[PDB]
Amino acid sequence: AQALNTLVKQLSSNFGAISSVLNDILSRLDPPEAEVQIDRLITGRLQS
Amino acid sequence: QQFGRDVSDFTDSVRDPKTSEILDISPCAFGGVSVITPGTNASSEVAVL
Ligand SMILES: *[C@@H]1O[C@H](CO)[C@@H](O[C@@H]2O[C@H](CO)[C@@H](O[C@@H]3O[C@H](CO)[C@@H](O)[C@H](O[C@H]4O[C@H](CO)[C@@H](O)[C@H](O)[C@@H]4O)[C@@H]3O)[C@H](O)[C@H]2NC(C)=O)[C@H](O)[C@H]1NC(C)=O
Ligand SMILES: *[C@@H]1O[C@H](CO)[C@@H](O)[C@H](O)[C@H]1NC(C)=O
Repeated sequence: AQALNTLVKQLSSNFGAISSVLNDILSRLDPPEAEVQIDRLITGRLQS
Repeated sequence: QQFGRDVSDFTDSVRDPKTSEILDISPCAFGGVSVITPGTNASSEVAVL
């Protein structure tokens, strides 16, 4: 349970360091090249 | 209140901006697809779970 609690906390732990929600980085930042930032975000979540 | 969240950071409840209704949000549908076979040599008809 403490492991799964830690896994939930990984989603709140933002990794790419400028975003909080994927909806936000779609809105706040532009589509055609700020998608580099979420790849940074997803790969830490991948390793997590 | 406007809208609530669970133990996680996902929106649990929501309140109607027009009618002020106690609503709550559930995820749509997902899960695993599991295939049961009696083996290709024996038969060729499958069943899913
Ligand atoms: C935002 O605006 C919407 C309207 O666009 C409004 O929703 C309305 O809420 C009221 C009350 O919550 C509803 O009115 C009821 O309607 C039924 C049938 O239409 C009537 O029988 C009801 O009458 C009873 O209550 C009256 C008021 O006390 C009494 O005069 C009467 O004798 C009865 O006791 C009542 O009028 C209405 O159906 C909705 N309409 C819609 C489209 O949803 C909402 O309240 C507004 N919200 C805010 C925050 O302003
Ligand atoms: C396939 O099933 C038949 C049953 O009649 C068996 O004789 C055969 O050896 C099986 N094939 C293999 C590769 O084992």
